[PDB]
Amino acid sequence: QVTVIPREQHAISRKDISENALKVMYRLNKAGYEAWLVGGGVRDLLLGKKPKDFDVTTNATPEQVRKLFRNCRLVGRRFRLAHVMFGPEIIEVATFRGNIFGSIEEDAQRRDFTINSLYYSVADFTVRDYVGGMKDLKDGVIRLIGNPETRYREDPVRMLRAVRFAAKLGMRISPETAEPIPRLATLLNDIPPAHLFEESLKLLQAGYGYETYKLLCEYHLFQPLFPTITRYFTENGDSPMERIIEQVLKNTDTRIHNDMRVNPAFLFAAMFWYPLLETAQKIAQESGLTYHDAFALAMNDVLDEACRSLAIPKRLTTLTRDIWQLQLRMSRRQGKRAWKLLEHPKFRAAYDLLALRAEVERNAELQRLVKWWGEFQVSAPPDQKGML
Amino acid sequence: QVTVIPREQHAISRKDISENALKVMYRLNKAGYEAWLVGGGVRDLLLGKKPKDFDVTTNATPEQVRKLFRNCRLVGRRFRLAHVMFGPEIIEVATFRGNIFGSIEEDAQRRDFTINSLYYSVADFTVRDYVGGMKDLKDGVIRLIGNPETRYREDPVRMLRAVRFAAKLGMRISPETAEPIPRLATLLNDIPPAHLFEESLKLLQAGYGYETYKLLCEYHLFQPLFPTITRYFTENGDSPMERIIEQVLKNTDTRIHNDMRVNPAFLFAAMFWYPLLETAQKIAQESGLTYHDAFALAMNDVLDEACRSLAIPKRLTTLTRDIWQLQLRMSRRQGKRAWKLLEHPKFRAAYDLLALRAEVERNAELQRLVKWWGEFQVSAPPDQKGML
Ligand SMILES: [Mg+2]
Ligand SMILES: [Mg+2]
Repeated sequence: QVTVIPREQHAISRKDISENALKVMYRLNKAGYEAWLVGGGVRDLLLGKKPKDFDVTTNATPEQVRKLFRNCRLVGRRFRLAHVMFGPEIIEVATFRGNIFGSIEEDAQRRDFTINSLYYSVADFTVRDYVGGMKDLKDGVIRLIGNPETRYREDPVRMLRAVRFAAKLGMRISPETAEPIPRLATLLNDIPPAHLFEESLKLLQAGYGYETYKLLCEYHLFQPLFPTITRYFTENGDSPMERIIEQVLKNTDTRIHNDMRVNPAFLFAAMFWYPLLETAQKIAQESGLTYHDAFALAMNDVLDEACRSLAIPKRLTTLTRDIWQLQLRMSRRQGKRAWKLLEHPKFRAAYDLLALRAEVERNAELQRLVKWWGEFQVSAPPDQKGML
Repeated sequence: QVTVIPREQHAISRKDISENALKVMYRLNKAGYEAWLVGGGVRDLLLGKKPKDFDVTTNATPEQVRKLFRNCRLVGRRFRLAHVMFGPEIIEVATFRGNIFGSIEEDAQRRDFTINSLYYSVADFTVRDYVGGMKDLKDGVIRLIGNPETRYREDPVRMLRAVRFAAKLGMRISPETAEPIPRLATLLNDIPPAHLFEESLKLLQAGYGYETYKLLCEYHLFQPLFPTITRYFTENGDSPMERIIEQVLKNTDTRIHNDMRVNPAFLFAAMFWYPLLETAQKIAQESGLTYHDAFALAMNDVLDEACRSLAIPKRLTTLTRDIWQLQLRMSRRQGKRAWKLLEHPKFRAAYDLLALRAEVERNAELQRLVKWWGEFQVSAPPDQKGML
């Protein structure tokens, strides 16, 4: 058991890679308080990689953190936890917890996993490890902190997080941490769908999506979130839907690493596609009506019951409705309206779906439509005219 | 002589082809004033096409108009002319003019051209013609009202208008109205660059551009507006600049006849391109700087001289510079920095310009970066990955 690591034993964590929340700590340190660097950032630093956040903690009460910074720009609210602003770097300043506000050792125990629970002191260049930490981090192990059994019951979402970190760093989940998930997964249904929607994005949409879906599938965590989707999985292994989902995820992933921006309205529009299509089949051959009005129904429903687990915001659903709408429109080869279409704000997305639709089905009459719209959109107006 | 023409014998501008700004004439009629439809609208109606506006004129004081329409959504300001709103519809309601104002006939005289000064009443279905009006309409003639010489001096923009209508409608400028133009052309230099900008757009961007240019050139009206460009014309008639200024105008025109949003800042960035290219190279030898630094100066230069005639908005000058800059970036066979580029807001315009640049110079080198970028921009991240 090693509770304090000296800077000369702990990987660089060189004071010079800490941007300047340094100013935020030195200020506290000057005032008879303690300033520690917790969680995400301090993990990464030890890891070698570049911190994306810098969060700090202190034995200073939240009203004591208030006075010391009444002159600075403090962004809003939140019990405990204060928000400091430079600009394109905001710094989180949280008071230790335990009756309510306690010690560093106390605070370490209410933190979900090991590595995300290392602490750094500018004041002593030491990192504090009241937990597995340093070893877990070295061995590459996502270990939970209290008794898995009970923690997952208090906050089930911890279970999702477990996988998420599992995929983003190349690490494995501790056996005792792993055992309970498949049994307890269903517990995510007692979760406010909104909260789930956030974690759906943190999982797929943060550029690890593919590896995180593999892990979400291997622990039956995928199913409580996307029941409309699980249902159309197949024994064989790789139907058209099961291919698209992999692909859109690998791509959504590639875009993030090349630093593109990305549409979440898209990722859903892709994944629920084939289900929408299936529901269009049954809706038409049964209860016989036109394919158009049928399809329209399939949307409301697919989206209704999906929106029953994740709470997709009215905004995204409505763009999705459009990316699907375009799928039909683009299908019928025709003229004049084409300009009207190319103009559509969600066109770029709609094209990228048709892209997938044709890659996965390997249906060459789509890949046909795909070359046509490919050329119609990079082509200049005299030739655009000639294509109709 | 032939001053009042009845519903049957006029190309029945049928009461049914008036947008319910009929509701606004009615309140005026019902209330004891008369109310007539003028110009823009009544001209297109008699011609058959769908009007783009409906302006009504009345003999109510601007003060009496203000009172009668209190219950209404009347958008403010501007002596005389009064404005009324509905949905996507605004209805211009101006008093007649003449101490200041008086009889319908007194008004017809301060209007610039014949055809735009026909009057229609829904109260009688008669159109009043107190000028060549009807006959000129039939004959296909833009004819100034009073004494050309005097009027063009009173307002030089009447000159541009004349050439604009000439081009948009398909008709000839009457002799007595054409003679003074080439002489008085310069007169435009005495006018705020603001106005010249406004009108510069009604001429080239309204989707008649090309024809309106063939005219602006044939009347030495082009030069006062684009000193910088005129200077670069060539007797041959086939320099790459001249080709481009034609093409871009044609293309802009096509865009407008297929209801596309058109970019103002593109147009300019296309015309001045070659003057920018030229002023650049001259700065390159005349004063041995790197080409990259040279260029940015040349941008500054080309822009102030043009700003010296047209009051181009700081808004649109930023966009233009950006479109041009991208022209260097896209030339370097850039690697992974490309993703960032693909993302630029302006990239579509930059691309559309590299587009032309290849088409007019009939260069193969460039024609390649066009085929390349054409693909990289529609490909999927797998494919796209590869290309780099
Ligand atoms: Mg944070
Ligand atoms: Mg008007």
